[PDB]
Formats: sequence, structure tokens, C-alpha cells
Amino acid sequence: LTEALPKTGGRNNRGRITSRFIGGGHKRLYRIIDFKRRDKSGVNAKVAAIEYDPNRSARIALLHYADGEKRYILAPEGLTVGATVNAGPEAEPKLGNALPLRFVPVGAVVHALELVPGKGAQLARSAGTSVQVQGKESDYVIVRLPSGELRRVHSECYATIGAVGNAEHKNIVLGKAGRSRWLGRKPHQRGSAMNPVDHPHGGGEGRTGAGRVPVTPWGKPTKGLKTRRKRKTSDRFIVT
Amino acid sequence: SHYDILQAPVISEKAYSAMERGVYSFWVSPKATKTEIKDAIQQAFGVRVIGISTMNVPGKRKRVGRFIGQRNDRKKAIVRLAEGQSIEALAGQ
RNA sequence: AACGAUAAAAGAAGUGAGAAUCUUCUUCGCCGUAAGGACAAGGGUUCCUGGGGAAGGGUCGUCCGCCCAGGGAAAGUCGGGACCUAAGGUGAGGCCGAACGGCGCAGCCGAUGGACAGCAGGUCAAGAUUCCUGCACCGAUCAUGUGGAGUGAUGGAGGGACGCAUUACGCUAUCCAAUGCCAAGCUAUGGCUAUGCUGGUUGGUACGCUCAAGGGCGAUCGGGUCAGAAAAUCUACCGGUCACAUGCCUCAGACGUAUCGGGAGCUUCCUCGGAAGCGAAGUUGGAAACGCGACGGUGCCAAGAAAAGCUUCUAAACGUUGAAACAUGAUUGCCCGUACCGCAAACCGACACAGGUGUCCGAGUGUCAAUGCACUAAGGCGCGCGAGAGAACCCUCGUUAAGGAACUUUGCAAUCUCACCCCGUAACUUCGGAAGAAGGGGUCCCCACGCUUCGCGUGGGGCGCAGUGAAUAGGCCCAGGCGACUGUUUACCAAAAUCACAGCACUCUGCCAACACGAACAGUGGACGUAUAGGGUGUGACGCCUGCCCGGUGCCGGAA
RNA sequence: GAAACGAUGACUGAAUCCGCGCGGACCACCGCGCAAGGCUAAAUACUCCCAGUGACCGAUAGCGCAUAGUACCGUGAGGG
RNA sequence: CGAGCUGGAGAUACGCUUUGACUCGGGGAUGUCCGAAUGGGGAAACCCACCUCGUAAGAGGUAUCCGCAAGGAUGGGAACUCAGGGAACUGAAACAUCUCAGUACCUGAAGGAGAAGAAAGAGAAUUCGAUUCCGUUAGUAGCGGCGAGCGAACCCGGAU
Ligand SMILES: [Mg+2]
Ligand SMILES: [Mg+2]
Ligand SMILES: [Mg+2]
Ligand SMILES: [Mg+2]
Ligand SMILES: [Mg+2]
Ligand SMILES: [Mg+2]
Ligand SMILES: [Mg+2]
Ligand SMILES: [Mg+2]
Repeated sequence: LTEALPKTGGRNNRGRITSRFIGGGHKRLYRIIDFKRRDKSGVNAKVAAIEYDPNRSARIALLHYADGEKRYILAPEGLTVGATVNAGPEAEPKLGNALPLRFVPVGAVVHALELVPGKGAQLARSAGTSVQVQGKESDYVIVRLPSGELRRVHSECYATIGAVGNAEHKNIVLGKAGRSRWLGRKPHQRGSAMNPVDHPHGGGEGRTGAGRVPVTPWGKPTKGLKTRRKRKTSDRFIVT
Repeated sequence: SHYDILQAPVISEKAYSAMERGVYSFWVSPKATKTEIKDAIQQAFGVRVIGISTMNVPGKRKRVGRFIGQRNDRKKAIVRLAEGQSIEALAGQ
């Protein structure tokens, strides 16, 4: 609703359908969100209003800084219009404050967590997601991620106080095909409804199934798709 | 130059009736422009042009001999002069 | 066999070697939300005139969209360009790759979008918002005066700038009525003698102490640098002062005066028919847009392009002795498009083909409404063989005694039913439905009385076999299978019980995500998303539920 | 293959003339030769074109064409 | 060259030519716009510019890659040449190594030719004396699911 960009639809890369499905949609505009917040250290901002944001799930908050620079931030669960928000290491454990993990107390619930100092927020961004802090190790802090995974994130990285907005994606029951169309194209086309050519679940005489695999080769219910990577050392306890 | 550009005068009955109103019509170089065409008439005939309207025109005959045919491609320029009209005497043709 | 829709055709006159077919006159009939009219695409001279008459034309041609020659096409303002950007294309530098090449920031190209100055008429045989007459407008260079000092970017900001449904007030295009006005005459068959009949009944521009719904708006001073790279007198933010109604600003349109125009028709000439000259009236009442006022109001979630033009700021620069802005004169006005066909005999369909083709306008009467249906204006057309006959049979129709499904694979087909108003209406239910359930009644004309109309209600009376009097116009019900539902499919034998679906589950994926395209340590999709997210696989609304077996196979896990 | 020798993508890596490489694993002897720099005419090949000739054709032959890559077909490549 | 000419053109009119037309042989001079295409754009043959000289007409320039600069490169060639990349039908009476074949095709570079070339060689006479080509050795030697089948070189004769 205030100084945004044009998000143009596209589901194919260099030419080909690369992410299966994906189509319809109500033609949305892009709102730039301050995911990092570092440069606004020390400066206080007023919550002008909580706006609607397609592209997200998390409600959007319009910040009116004292220096008159306007920015958008993911609205946390609780933040009301006419409240103050401050960025920088100097920050209270109050809603919407941006403060690095070292200054963040243990047992605290956070969202919009970084991964590398800078870049911007990368974890717990969608509505109702929380990061439970477990307690410091060195430069690194052990954190509980929305999945249940415990990661070693260095205290040098920012976070925002509280859980994400838009309360609950529950009473949202879609309703009918076509509600799903206001967003993404004729969903999941069963490979069992396909032909031998098209997919491995193709063919046979009637309704069936025989070895359980995806579109291309592989296998689908249980198969560690994660690789033998370096980011593994900075990670302790995964599953559930 | 001046003397080129205007290939020939428009014959017909409509041009000859326009002649009588101090309106002169010519077959000009297709590439020639309004400014260039106005200049050449103003010069070669010694008369001020108060207005120029112009437009391009195609071709395409054959009579016999399955010799495909071909266009010819012209441009016709029609000019109006102030009260001090007339071209040479080459108007009452 | 056929001569390409069952929308007809008749006679007269003409022309010519020759006439069902060409011209002309009078009729007839078909379309009329089109079978009329205006674009766009596309085609290319098919247009107009004069000639022709081999072949093309399903027949015939004297004719033609065919053949020959000549002509016709006119723009500062309409489309496009010399302006802008979207998807996409390209792309110095740059990132990759046996080669050829693939990617890619800015930038540039790219309308289907933004932006931007002209209207009313006239008329060639054939053009017209282009020519012509009338009176406007836009920008540029200079001149003469007003004026007296800034002007303000390749960068800042504002602004351009955007959805869907619904809806209040005002109006216009436009349409109706009349014993309003103006004009022409005459009518007689029985009557009317005009209060009958026909036709016309206002477009542009300028000004106006005239009416006017609607619509748009804050103005200023100051503070903080931590914001717009910097600067800013511009913008944002915070604070102070007057921000009810109002108050300013804007007039859609109406009215009036003027003026240019047009106007039914009349007047003369007539070389077979056109040219020229003249010109009346301009009422009251009713209806009324998808257009205009306008960026109105409300509601809603699926949350509704960009960039330039523009308006406001300073930087640098020239200049403050000739600034910007205004006013009036002159000058200037580039390139491409414009004929014609354009729901079609000129485009795509091998044909002058019963198909297909995007947008706009699309009158009247009747009928709740309407772009429906019937008839009909304007306009266009009778579909490029014809004439007899009145057999079998075949196609498309009308009626049908008595019976009424007995037909048959199957009521397939074809009837019945049919609109609006009133009464009335079941099991069953997700309490919405089922429902137009089922069933029954009314419907026309005249008069009188009442009211809320275009019309309606009550009373009495009339006519016919019959009153949605013709056209458009549900047959209904009981029980089951399957699939919850709307939707989607085999262009061209399958429309479904197929697929999809909302919902449920298993599962993988911690972000240079899994997964996918790829020559590639390129690049991109996933995603400018982040586990309330994304991939895969299955089941398939909702309700109650989903048991037993882990030997084989697969997946996750341990390791003597 | 008993597979020498050339060649090189990956890893390594020497000698310098009582020195190096070769002689079809490999050794010794006998013998042939000097890599890790570059050029180099002629003899060879082909025929768009030109001339000459022919137990080559003479209009369904000969080139697709007595000339046309036209007419015609196809969105196009192409075909003809 | 020495009288005709005015293209095919079967066509009339106007003319030209012994002060030597016409034609033929050899040079020049003009050569619109597109095309490597090269100012910028572009849907080839069209739009739109700027800079220098200039009385307007009009003339010249404005692409990237090499190098100081002179000067060179882009693009086109029927087949032939070398290079990078490289099929399958087919044979094997099936097929998989093998064959077809490093053929066809694509791509690069070039010329009238190219390629190759001046022995760390051939090779068994202590012969030879750069390369290419032709005959020959020779279907020998050998390779080979030892199958289908594939197939050298030295000597010698010869072109140069
Ligand atoms: Mg791009
Ligand atoms: Mg008949
Ligand atoms: Mg008889
Ligand atoms: Mg049953
Ligand atoms: Mg169904
Ligand atoms: Mg359905
Ligand atoms: Mg013969
Ligand atoms: Mg030829």
C-alpha cells in the first residue's frame, strides 16, 4: 500500500516447467521487507499500521522511524498500532525489538533469525513460527528451530522478540478448488492416473500401485535427501 | 537538385479542375520530402507555397504473355499558393 | 448424379447479332442485436469512369469482384514514428562452455498498456477529424512591449499509480406522446373535410449579476540529522498554531442572447436526368444508458504493472547591464498509414464453399424485463440454372377414428407440460435445501368505483370452441448403483462410474533447502519464499470408523 | 595380448656426450640416430568457370529447365 | 575495325555516323538503398541521429577485434585440404566385442591447392639418406567373438 515493487508470475526457468504445477493467482505486488535491520541501530520507530501482505502468511507492520524513513517488518504476535520498536544491541525483551542473540536472554522466544551476520532474516518467518533459545556455547548459541532441530547459530546474528503474526492458518479451510486457484494451478496430478510413459506409477488395468517412487527415478516415503555437507558441524539433533 | 524531384505534372480531369483554383499537382520523387518538395516548386517556378499535401501511390499491370506483371510506384504532391498564384502559363495546357 | 440452404417472384419498358438471367419502372417476398452500419486483422487496385465479351462465372450474359486502358488515395492536431515502459528480446564490461555456442547488471529494443494539440459543415464519377468554407487549438525560432531579476539537472521527492461485486444523486446521447409549432396538398371506396392524413421539429462556437446535482481540497511556522548519495527553500517524521458544518476551487449539463451551419421541402434548367439557387418551424410533457459528472459511496479478499510527460527541489554551470513568466504580431508545421472488401463472393478454408474470424454502433410497436420472441423503420437482400408435372420411394413437416407402450435392446423418437400472478406443497436433510416439489385456480374486451405508476384492485356487463387467443415457452413422480458437490477429458465414433477437487495422511526438505532444467564450480526455477514453508506419493466433501501379519522386498537405525 | 613405440587427461618427474633415445616384454652385446624451436617450391587432389573432342543424348532422351529453380505446392525447412 | 548503327524485340517515331559511329580488346570515372554491413535502431532494402567542411544543394566521418603507427581481421566460395566433434541402418543370416567407419553429418581454419617435410627415422645390407604421389611387394606379414571379416611396411621400378 506504500512504495512497493512488481512481482511478476513465472513457474518455468530458462524455458521449461521446472517446479511442477504453479499457475493461477490474483496478480500480486511485492512489498520490500527489512529482514536485516542492522543499519537502523539505535533509532526508534513507531508502528504506523499492520497491513495485509500477499507473498507471505505473516502480517506486515509499517514502521515509521523518527528520521522519517519508512520500512516494513514482519508483524509479531502481539504488536499493536502506536507502539515503539528499536534496533541495535541496546534493546529490551519487548515485542518487535531487533537485538543480537548474545544480548538475548535464554528461554526467550524469537522469529526472523539470521544465519550469517547480515544477509537478512532466514529462519521462522511464516505466521506463528518460533525459535526457542537454549543457551550460549562460545560465539555460538544453541537454538530450537520451528521443525524441532537444534542449531548452532552464532550470537553475532540478530533476532526479533516473540512469535510470528497472522495467528493461525487453521480456520482457513480453503473450501473449494479454485480457492486453491486464487493461488496455485491444478494441484497434485496423481502419477497413478498417468501412463507408463509419463510416470512410474503409470498404467495397469484400473486403480493400483507397486514399489512407491517420485516423478523422475528415486523413492519417496523415507530417504535422506540431505547431502554430506559442511553445515552439518554447526547442527546438533535433527529429526522431529 | 531543384530541376529533378518533380518528375511530371499530374494530368487527369481533377487536377485540371484544381489548376483553375490555383492548385497545382505533381508526380514527385518517392523519396523526396515535403520540405524538399516545397523548396523545389518555390524555386523552379518562383511562387510561394502556402500549403503542401502529399501521398505515395503503387502500380501492377500485364496485358498478355504470362510475364507476371510489376508495380511502377509514384508519389503525388499537391500545392496551394497565396493570391499571387499561377505556374508559368503551363497551367492552361 | 448434380448445378451448393425451400428468403419467393411477377409483369411492363429499354438495350442488343442475340435477353428467364443486363438496365429502368411498379409491385411482391426475406433479414432487420442483421442478412443494416463503423473499425481492426488480413487481402492488394478488387474502388471509380469508358470500353470488352476468349476463358473464369456450376445455366445464360449485352453483365461482373473477370479482361484492357485512364483516373482515384491529400493530415501540425486521427493511428504509428522522431516519447515511455510490461512480458519477452538483446546486451559493452562480466560469468560459463570440445567447437558452433549458452547465460547476464545497467542500458537498449519491444504495445496488447501510459502520454499528448480540432471541432461543425460542404462535396469528385471515385478521398475526407486529411481537401474547401467558417471559427478554434498545440509546440518551436525570432520580433515588439509588459516585466524587472534568476534560470532551475543525466540526480531528490510528489504525481502518474490501476482490483472485484454492489449502489445514491444529477445529467446527456437517444427514444415516445400531443388538438404545441411549421410546411405541403389531397381527399372520394359507406363515413371524416379536420381536432383527419404525411413529413420536419437544433448541431458547433463566443459571451452571459441565469439555474445546477455532483465532484477535488488543508494553509502556515518550527525542530531533530539518525532519512531521501551530497545539497535543498522540495519530501518524509515529531511538535505548535486555525483544521465541526462551513469554507474555498471546479462546472457534467441546462437556460438565454448572438452567430456560423443545417433543416422538411419549394424554385428554375434539363443534353433521360443530375446540377444550381432559396429555406419554415424549433413547444410542452414523459423515458433514459454499459457514456459524462467523477479518482463518488459502501462492501469484500484472492489484495489489484512500469516507465516517461508532468508538478515541486537544490548541485554544477552561465547570468544578476539584455532573467523567468505573460500578451500580441509574423514565421514554421518532417516521415509512414488513409482507395476498396472487411461475420465476407474481396480475409483463413483448393472453390463466387451452409464452416471459422477480435472490437464498436445496432431504431419502433407489442410483450414484468431484455440485445428474448413476433412484425416492421433506416438500410440490405430474393442466396448466378430454368420451366413443367403432381408416380413409386426418400427427406422436412400438418392432422388423425378407436385403442394408449401393446413398439422395442431401451418410450429411441415424437407428443403432452410450457410465460406471469394467486392459492398450495411430501418423505428426507449437512436445517441452506429438497421446491417450479406434487397439485389447483386465474389471464381477453367495455364500463363505473379506488390507488403507488409504465400499471394494479374491487364491482357489474360483453363476446368466441378457445383470452401468455399468434411466436418465444419445465412433462412430473417413486426407488436403486456409482461418483459428494461446480468443474475436466479422448480436435475428428467413448463426457463417464475417467481425471481434478476442498479435505485427510505418510514422507522428505534448515536454506548455495530438498527437488527440477542445463555443455556448466555458468545461470534459473523452487523463491525475492523459509517448516503455520516448499517437494513427492496416496486417498478424495461430510459422518461414524480404518482390524490382524514385520517371514520375503523396500526405507530408517545399530555394529560383536 | 608376451604389447614394444608414438600420443596425452590426472599425478610424478631425469640425464648432459667415459651423455640421451631407438631397434616389438625384458637383459647384455652389436648396430641405427641426436627429440623437447620455426619456415620451405615441385610431383598430388578437386572442378564454379573456359576451350577441344566423343562407336554420348537428340525433346518421356539429355541437366530439374532447348531454360525455370519459374509456374505450382508448403507456415517453414523444403519440394517442384 | 572500316559502314553502318539506334539491346533481346519479331515495334513505329526521333536521330546518330568517314571531324570515324556500332562492335570488339585494354584502362579510367560515376556506382541509389540493402547485405560482413560497420553511426544508432530495425520485422533486409527502411526509420532516427550527432560531428566536420559548406552559399543552399551536396561531400566526408562516427562498428568491434590487433597493434606506436603504417597496415591487417570480420563476410562469401561447387568440389578438393587439414583440424575439433562424430552416427545408425547394415554385415556378423539373432546380438553385445567386432563390422558399417572415423563413412555420413555438424563445426573451425585456409588456399589455388593444401597437407606433410629435412631422421632421437626406416631398418638387418655395419645398406638407406626430407616429404607427397603412382606401380609393386600383397591379400604376403599380421590382426580377428582367430568369427563375420579387416589388412600393412621394407626392398625394387617410376613422377618430382
Ligand atoms: Mg533481461
Ligand atoms: Mg423444379
Ligand atoms: Mg401430360
Ligand atoms: Mg442397493
Ligand atoms: Mg461426478
Ligand atoms: Mg458437471
Ligand atoms: Mg518428337
Ligand atoms: Mg537453371
